[PDB]
Amino acid sequence: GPANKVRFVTAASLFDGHDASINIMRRILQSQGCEVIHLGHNRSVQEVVTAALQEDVQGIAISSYQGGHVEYFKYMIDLLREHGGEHIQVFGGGGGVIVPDEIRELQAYGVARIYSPEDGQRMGLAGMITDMAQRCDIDLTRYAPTTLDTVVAGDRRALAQLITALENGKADPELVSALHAQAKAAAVPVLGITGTGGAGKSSLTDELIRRFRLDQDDALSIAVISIDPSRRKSGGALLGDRIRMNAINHPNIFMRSLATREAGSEISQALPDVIAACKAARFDLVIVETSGIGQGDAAIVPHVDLSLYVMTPEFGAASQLEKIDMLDFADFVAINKFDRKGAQDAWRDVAKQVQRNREQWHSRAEDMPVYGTQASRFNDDGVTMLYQGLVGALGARGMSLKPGTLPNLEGRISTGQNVIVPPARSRYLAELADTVRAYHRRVVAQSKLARERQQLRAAHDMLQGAGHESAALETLASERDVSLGAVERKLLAMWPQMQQAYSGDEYVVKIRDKEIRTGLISTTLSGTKIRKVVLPRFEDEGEILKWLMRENVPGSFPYTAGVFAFKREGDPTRMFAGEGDAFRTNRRFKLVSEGMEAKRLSTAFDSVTLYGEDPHERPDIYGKVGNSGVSIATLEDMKVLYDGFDLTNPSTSVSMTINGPAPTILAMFMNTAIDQQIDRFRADNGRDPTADEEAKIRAWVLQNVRGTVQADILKEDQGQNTCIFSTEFSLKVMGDIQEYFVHHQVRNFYSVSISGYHIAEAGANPISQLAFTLANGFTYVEAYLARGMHIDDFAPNLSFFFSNGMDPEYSVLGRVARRIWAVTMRDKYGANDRSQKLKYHIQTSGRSLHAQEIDFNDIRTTLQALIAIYDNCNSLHTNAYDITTPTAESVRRALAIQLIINREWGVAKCENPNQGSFLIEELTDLVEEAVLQEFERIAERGGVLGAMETGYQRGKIQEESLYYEQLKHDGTLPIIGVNTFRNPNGLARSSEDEKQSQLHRLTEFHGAHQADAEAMLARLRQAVIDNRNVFAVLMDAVRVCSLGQITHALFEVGGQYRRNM
Amino acid sequence: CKAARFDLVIVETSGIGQGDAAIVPHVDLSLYVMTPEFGAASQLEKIDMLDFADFVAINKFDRKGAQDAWRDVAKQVQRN
Amino acid sequence: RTGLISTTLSGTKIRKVVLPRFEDEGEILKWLMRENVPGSFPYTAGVFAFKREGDPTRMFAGEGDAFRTNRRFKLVSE
Repeated sequence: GPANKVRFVTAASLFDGHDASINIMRRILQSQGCEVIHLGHNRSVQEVVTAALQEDVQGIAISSYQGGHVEYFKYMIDLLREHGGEHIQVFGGGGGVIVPDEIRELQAYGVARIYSPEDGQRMGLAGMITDMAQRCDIDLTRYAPTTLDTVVAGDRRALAQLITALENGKADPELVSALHAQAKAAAVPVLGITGTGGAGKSSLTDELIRRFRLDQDDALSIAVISIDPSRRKSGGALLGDRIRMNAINHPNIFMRSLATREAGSEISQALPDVIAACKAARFDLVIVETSGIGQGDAAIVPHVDLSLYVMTPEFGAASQLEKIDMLDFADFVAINKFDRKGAQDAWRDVAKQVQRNREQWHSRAEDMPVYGTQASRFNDDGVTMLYQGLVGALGARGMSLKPGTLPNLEGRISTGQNVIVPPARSRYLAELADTVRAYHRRVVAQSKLARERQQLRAAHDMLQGAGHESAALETLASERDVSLGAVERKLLAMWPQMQQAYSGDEYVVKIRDKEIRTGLISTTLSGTKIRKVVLPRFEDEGEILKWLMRENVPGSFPYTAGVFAFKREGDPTRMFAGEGDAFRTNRRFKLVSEGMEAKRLSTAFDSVTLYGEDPHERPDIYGKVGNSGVSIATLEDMKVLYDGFDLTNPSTSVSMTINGPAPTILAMFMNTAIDQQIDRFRADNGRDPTADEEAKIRAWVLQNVRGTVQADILKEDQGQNTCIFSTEFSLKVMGDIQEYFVHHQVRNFYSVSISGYHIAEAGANPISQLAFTLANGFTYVEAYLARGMHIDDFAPNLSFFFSNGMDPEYSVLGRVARRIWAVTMRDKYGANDRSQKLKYHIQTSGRSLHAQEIDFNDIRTTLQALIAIYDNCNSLHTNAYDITTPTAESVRRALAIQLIINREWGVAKCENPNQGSFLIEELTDLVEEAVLQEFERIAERGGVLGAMETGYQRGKIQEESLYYEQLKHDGTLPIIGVNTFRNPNGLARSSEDEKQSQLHRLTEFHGAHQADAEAMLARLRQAVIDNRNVFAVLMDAVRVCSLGQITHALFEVGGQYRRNM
Repeated sequence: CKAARFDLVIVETSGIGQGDAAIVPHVDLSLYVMTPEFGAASQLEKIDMLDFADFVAINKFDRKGAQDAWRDVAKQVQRN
Repeated sequence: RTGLISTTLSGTKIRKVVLPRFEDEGEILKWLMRENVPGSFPYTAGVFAFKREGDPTRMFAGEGDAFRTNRRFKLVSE
């Protein structure tokens, strides 16, 4: 029970994906009656400190679930003691990450308060909350400014103390009326923004602020005040509107979040005084967001100079406008979230209604200053049109403003252009599932017809063999012969030869002009001859054809037995290695790639690079520099990293793991590949290669461009929820660079990486993982199809990665996926078979893999590998902790297992370990049906776009985790070594000097490009404004810009993700 | 209405806001009507009358997301 | 009466033994003559039609004199 209004802040550290615990914590806090401004996850320390200082909050709540917090705590304490934040309480708690030794270190350091897991369990959360709240009983009235110097200068701390005085009424009322007089002499613009809270008005304000920043060159002093209703029961409120604001990145731009603090009134009673304070604070513009509005309230309109109303297409009947007197006084009206149906009709109706109200029959209703807009889509045309209309109104309102530097885009309606998804394309998933059903139906029908024909045939033969002359038999047989389908009859016709061709001990293939004859006989120690693939030996043809249609031989559509007709011959020991600087990594490569014919390198990076984070003098990342991955600053670092390794060699394979800035790294890789050849030719000639030599190098690189990239932006959004770029724009860039590749006929490189590894590690049931992956891949196909690209051109290069768990579902799941994939390619699009064949990678179980009794987990992994061997996996992966070092002991065990599979298993010499079992096919079909059902469920939910928009997969993983953990705790789930058979008896760091050297290299790169930095910025902005294929611009910018600069520019353009959910 | 020996009395409220719950003490039971479109789920913290509505109805079940709306609102009132 | 349905974590119904669903009867008879259900002649699929339900910890134990062996059994067969 605080005497005053207490303000608290909860937030998560940078690079944090898990915030549900802090979410429930903040729920309890606001339930207690605490006013909290939460900033979500991955928030800059400087940004959070600035926000807290400008908002003048009383307490700070911290949840540190990822470690490394100590730097942030120390820096924040130093800054608070530096900027008068010692009296502002700071509280933290992050579970068991803080070791009790670390707890003692923090306590002796001088931390305000750290909550131990033992303390959290014993004392309880409510008691701690009450203790803190009663502890925050501090008087801020002594902090109120006594003079007018701070107010005139614009000290927003002084203005916040003034707001507190207004709340307490302790301000000198004569001084307040004098402030009103000063505002009357000032008269700076005040914009009233009216509409429902959280509808997207924050995104609109963010985009408009960004537009004004770019047009007027960051020259606007913007003061923002938000008033929100107070929960009459609790008395507190969560000021969750500043959180969506991200374009406030300017010291002279200020924002304040406030409550109504009135039991009956929905607005603050001192709001005009706040307006006068902002006007006298020498702010070039004041923007106000209203609270939850009713029907006939129009109190804010006379208190502001311009009125802006926010509306949505959903408003009920058109007669609901007959009761909105607020709209009778709204100077500007905008229809928010134009993505829903009927929006254009409603716009026409409202325009007609306004025309009737104003009796302006001589004017055009569509020309009225009311626009329909969709806030979620970036670069919205209606947003630019409304900004232009606002500029025109300000000119009409007599606003001395700098001339517009932006092109004058015409119109009044956002057209939804650059919409990757075709609006109608959507329910494609149900279409595909129905196609699968129809394929099954047709297969059954054809099998039945062919069986009937065969039965009639043999019956006639026996009867004609019995001597009886019956002409009805041949007529009836012919009735089925024409009924028999042509393609099936062709497949029916092929049975005798292939049956005989594979009956022998050796298969011969005269390929092109040469011949490929390979023996088919395998011999055991007892001398028994083993055919590698043995076919069913049935007599009746109906079931034969049914099998063939449903299950062909390997290498035959739909490649159910695998894509490759015969097993690959052969040690693809993947060389995954990377840490520290270039020198250590190159030494390690020399260790691994010493005298190796085929270079198969796998490259990992630190999250700082994986997040595209520029190295910074802030210690927040300093402990993370060179940790768990190589931090790259410039192209030369990569070129040195690739010194002495002939990447143009066809046996040289490199697999790098990054998703977001991956095109930038690929551009750098192209630079390195070209530079190697150019420098070699220059040394070979003692002269610079000419433009003809440049074109020759270009064509040669296009010929020999080979590589693998582990990029998947989507999966970060599914499990980390840390994505920063709009996935729409990211996939647009993906399409642009893919278009470059097609235009450049890139044929040997691989950049797409679709996986379920984090999906599987999330605890996702395999069926859902499969279905979601299929949806994502086919939506990618549609997007590329929405790009007007031939399906067959890029499908062969499309890649997949899977993780294999324990359930009996995993037994055939890969085969089912292969079977459905081919028919999806064939029926819907009919791309060439080379596109229809699937390539994939398989990973063992990681979710069931645990340090708790890993010894038996190894034997479980044996079972895991069993199926993938029977499933004939083309690529098997065993997870590496690279956390503890992935020691060579595990690799020794895994390679031993692989060799045992390859040789020691005689059953492995067969190539059809699963064909025949009725259990197998029944499991297959039931799994098929279940996957279809899930597809229909997601298709019925508004497609992948809606499922991601609302968080469908979030609920999926939540339910799966809850059910699994309940089975685990109940003991119903039997677990070896945990729930059963209990035991009767029972870190790489880089020197800071290396980081400083790399930082010096990067700054020298900046110093090499500081004079030409303006040219690079202009080039970037030219790429930005036209919304073209940026990679063309990126091809040269990478040579003159660091990746951190690129990310900064991408965030500056407005591509930053706003936590608006 | 009560003294007129009327067996059941029905009242339709006028325009409402976020926190006003004035009619609830003036009535024996409380009923609210809502629609599937709700913007963010945080707006439930704005509806103080939701903490006191004896009954709630989600009109126009036709729009998408209404079922997940049921799930989330049911969880929210469960926590309430 | 013994249930034939088995349930997995995903709730999938599993029949412990599933016969072929062939259409022709000749190959059906061929199989039945060559392979019957468990508990049917010639019991290729095992004598017991249904799997034994159950802890076969065989106590292999003997060494030394009678007294030491009996103490060992006391340890094992307590």
